[PDB]
Amino acid sequence: KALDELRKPKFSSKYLIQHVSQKLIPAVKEWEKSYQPPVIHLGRVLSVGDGIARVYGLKSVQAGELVCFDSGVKGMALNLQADHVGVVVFGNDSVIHQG
Amino acid sequence: DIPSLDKLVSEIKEVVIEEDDGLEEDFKAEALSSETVVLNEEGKSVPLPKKN
Repeated sequence: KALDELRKPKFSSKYLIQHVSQKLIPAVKEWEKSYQPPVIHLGRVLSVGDGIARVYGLKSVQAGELVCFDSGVKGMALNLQADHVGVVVFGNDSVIHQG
Repeated sequence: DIPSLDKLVSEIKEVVIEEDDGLEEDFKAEALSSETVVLNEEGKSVPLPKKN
């Protein structure tokens, strides 16, 4: 049987649903008129907790660059991973949410 | 072979103490923004938006 090659999915990432959402929601015919979140100098929080926010996007952020959350609390982009940024938080993470 | 003690305090050169420490006489400052300055999507240093 050749179908058992594709039995278990071999994932090369963890935030895959955040990439396929960037291509499936503009396929909706109402939603091509710039209904898109930006990734170059902005970021979306994926996970918060214990003062570590994992941030989707921020494609041009530098290692050790100070970032700011929209809540006003600042952070430091410390891990630059292949699909997210690990941001340590310079305050309380109670005011940071997912998204 | 030694002098007297009342004279030796007049021997030593009294160095000049200025008590003004010379700090800001060369210092080129920079104005601190109280509000956080972030980057928009063009990369321009804008204030942090009031969208929370």
